[PDB]
Amino acid sequence: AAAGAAPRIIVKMESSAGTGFYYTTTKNRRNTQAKLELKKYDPVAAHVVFAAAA
Amino acid sequence: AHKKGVGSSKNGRDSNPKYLGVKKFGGEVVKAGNILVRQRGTKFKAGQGVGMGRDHTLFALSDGKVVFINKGKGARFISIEAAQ
Amino acid sequence: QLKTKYNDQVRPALMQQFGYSSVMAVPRIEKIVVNEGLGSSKEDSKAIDKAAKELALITLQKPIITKAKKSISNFKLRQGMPVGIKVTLRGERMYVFLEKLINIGLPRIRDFRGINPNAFDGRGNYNLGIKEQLIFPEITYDMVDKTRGMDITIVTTAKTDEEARALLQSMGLPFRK
Amino acid sequence: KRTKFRKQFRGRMTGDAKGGDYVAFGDYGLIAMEPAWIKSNQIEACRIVMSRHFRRGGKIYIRIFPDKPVTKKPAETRMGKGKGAVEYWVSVVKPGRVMFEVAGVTEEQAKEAFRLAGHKLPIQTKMVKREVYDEA
Amino acid sequence: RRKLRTRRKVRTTTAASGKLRLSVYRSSKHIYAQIIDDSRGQTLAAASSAALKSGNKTDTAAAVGKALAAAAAEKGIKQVVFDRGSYKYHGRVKALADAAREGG
RNA sequence: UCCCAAAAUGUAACGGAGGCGCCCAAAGGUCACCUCAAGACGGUUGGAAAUCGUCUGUAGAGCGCAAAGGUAGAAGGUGGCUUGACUGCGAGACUGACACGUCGAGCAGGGAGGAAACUCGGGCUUAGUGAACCGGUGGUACCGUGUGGAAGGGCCAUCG
RNA sequence: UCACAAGGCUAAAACCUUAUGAAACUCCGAAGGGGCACGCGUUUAGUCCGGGAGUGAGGCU
Ligand SMILES: [Mg+2]
Ligand SMILES: [Mg+2]
Ligand SMILES: [Mg+2]
Ligand SMILES: [Mg+2]
Ligand SMILES: [Mg+2]
Ligand SMILES: [Mg+2]
Ligand SMILES: [Mg+2]
Ligand SMILES: [Mg+2]
Repeated sequence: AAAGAAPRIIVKMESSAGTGFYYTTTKNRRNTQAKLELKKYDPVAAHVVFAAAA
Repeated sequence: AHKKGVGSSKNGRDSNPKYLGVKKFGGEVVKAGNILVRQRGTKFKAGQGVGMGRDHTLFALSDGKVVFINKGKGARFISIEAAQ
Repeated sequence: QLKTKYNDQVRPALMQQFGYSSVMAVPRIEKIVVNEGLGSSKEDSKAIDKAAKELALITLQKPIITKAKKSISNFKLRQGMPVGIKVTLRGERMYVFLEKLINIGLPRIRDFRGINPNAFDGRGNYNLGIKEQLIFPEITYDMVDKTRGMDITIVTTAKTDEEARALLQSMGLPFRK
Repeated sequence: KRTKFRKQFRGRMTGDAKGGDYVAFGDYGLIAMEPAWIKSNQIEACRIVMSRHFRRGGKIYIRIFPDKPVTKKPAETRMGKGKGAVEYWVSVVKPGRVMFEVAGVTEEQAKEAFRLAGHKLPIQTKMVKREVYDEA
Repeated sequence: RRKLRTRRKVRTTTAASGKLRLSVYRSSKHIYAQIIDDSRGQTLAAASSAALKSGNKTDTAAAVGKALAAAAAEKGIKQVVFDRGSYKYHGRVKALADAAREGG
């Protein structure tokens, strides 16, 4: 996207599984400031819960 | 002397056409999946047989024939009914 | 509490004074309604701490924080902020707090020959808000800071204004003369 | 004369005059015959004309009103770069439509004050008297 | 106001779901639970309570909800969709439910 | 986006106004619940406008921003739980010269709210975007040159 | 909804009688126009697949 934009930074969601997987979305960073905990699917099994990876 | 102007313009803008209007009219057939109407809002209300995508598009849930009704001016639906 | 049976001293006080068809057809009093509307200017956490303690000790009931009706006039206004506080009192606690008034609020009033007897709710109801806070059985200067004031509105199922007039008055109310 | 605030700009078209072809407000009334345009000054003209004639002062009803922005490009440019700034204002008077109603004067004053009025305009004209009675 | 009743009334997508509407009137101490094909403007069950209830008041629930579901199972009507109106679904009409939810 | 555009879609102009290159972790999914702008009277700070009260009250409001269409049986206002802002797909159509783009029932794996019938693969919708190429990165074990390995490459993902 | 002619009336804003203008107003709203069907009555074209193109400056009522 538009590089020097500090709010709504695009970061991915890596599974707690270790399947080898990742989603990709955008938090406002005027919000979370720590990380993100979401509950998405995972082809390499069924239902993981993801940590907002660096 | 002659002319130097110098004025410009600040408009001259528009957007490429959005092909709206009712696509499938009233009394013609249909197939399932077939879109019957495109619209901005609820210009045409989902009737019995028809579904409404995000656009408020009207699509057909199963085949048959197309039935229009306006409810005495301002409220209006299209439905489907088979060939029997 | 007893003001219940007092209402019932009124029931045929006017069913025998007037000429009504029935006993439910004579003006009851749904809710007393209190508005602690600081607002416009006063935007301190402390004055709503205070309005809260105050309201919740005088009427023994939690206060609802009424906000800015998105009205943002030329002065100091905006959208989501406390510009009025509210506590609706009805039935039981209504009769209790109203008795707290006629008993320990109305005489306590510094300078008081009764209150405004001009036609209120033209539909035949009432309001009456009143300034002063230093005329109370609960509001103490020894338990507050500076001086505030209340704004009250009582609802009466009267048909016209003379009938509310009569109602409120025979119930224990001074109309200044 | 001019108006207060608006849209800004325009266009043009014709075909006969809607309303109101009837003699309200006055006893005597002057009526257009041609699908003209009419300007702020073109009417302020007749204002000051008839208002000369009637003295102190009559009762004068300007049934028309300029609302149309007409433009002219800056003189001497080749077209393009814009539409013309707003030159002047126009009342789009169509025929049968009645422009002036007066009373509070007599028949002679109507004839003459209307004569002098109509000698200031792009139109042949007919003056008359009431009877148009669909609604007073 | 009305709002709630007409709200649920339309979230019972009238006939298009295929099934059978199941009314109620737990706002009085005489109720009315009904059964409708709504498309066809007719009623097919009917468990009143005004022709002698039992004696109970909101205990009557499970009972006219058992009487209804009985008249249903008798008619043949083997499938539910639960209309209401101004009702929370929690207590009384919820009883009517549970004992209709296994009662026909 | 709106006229211009001649009541179907479409249509030019250095014609006439205005807006986008984001925003939203709740402003989304579900579940439940609430109703609006104003004017009149009457009311402690106030007193044009604040707060409360009543009578009026189908929209004269609200929708994150542009307007048009839309909307009160909610899309508007408030809470409960929540990660359907989900992989594997795609019946059938809208649209475009192509490339694109737009809508979508239904099936599977597997979930979420409801007690349920249900509803959901983002938001009322239509702007919030950049084809290839070369390269970064997380998987993957298809290719790897006498052979088995590794470089490198392919595929899914994705970042510039 | 923006505009605006007179007059009422009040403290002017509203609102009443009288009154009118609108591409970006619409309680209303044709004539026509388009899709589908039928062919009830005429006429000839259409559509697909494959070969060869040219044209892509238009002009007037
Ligand atoms: Mg056309
Ligand atoms: Mg062209
Ligand atoms: Mg290249
Ligand atoms: Mg790699
Ligand atoms: Mg490798
Ligand atoms: Mg009519
Ligand atoms: Mg060329
Ligand atoms: Mg040409």
